[PDB]
Amino acid sequence: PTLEEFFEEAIEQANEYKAVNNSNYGWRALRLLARRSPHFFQPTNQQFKSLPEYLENMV
Amino acid sequence: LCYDRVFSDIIYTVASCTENEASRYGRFLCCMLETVTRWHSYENFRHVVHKWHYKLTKASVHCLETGEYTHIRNILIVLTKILPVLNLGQALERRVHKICQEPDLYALAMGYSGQLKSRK
Repeated sequence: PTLEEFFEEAIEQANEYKAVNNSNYGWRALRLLARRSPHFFQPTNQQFKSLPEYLENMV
Repeated sequence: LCYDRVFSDIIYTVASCTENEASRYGRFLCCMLETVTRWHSYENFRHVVHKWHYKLTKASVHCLETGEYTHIRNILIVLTKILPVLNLGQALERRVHKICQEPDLYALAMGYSGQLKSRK
């Protein structure tokens, strides 16, 4: 979906019953952030406590 | 810089593997890790490899003590693949806690704990 057809909601939704709380989507977002989003392999190194926190900032 | 970036960002790359791509990713990781530990031994290099090991075990405990089924499974098979003091003790304690807290993940955790006890 190339980073915009996939999420389509995270930008429009930004945490009880949101979309960044589901692993079955968070896993695929991490599988999609691998092929694209050059800021993925970027040396952030800020120790984000939870994957939803890291994932929302990368959208 | 390449070795730095490979040893730092280990977390999400490990989390995003389909249960055997974690094996194929741990293979290359252990290969370059044994390369580093081979031509490692030299004081500054000792400090930088200490920092690498520290960041690696920190990411490991961070991914183990939380980060449900996919993360723990991938990091378990990876830690098994890269198996060949305080950091080791902390990792072993966290792995034992995760194992006792528990199916197949428990078997993998017990196998990894046994391998660590043998390689103690």
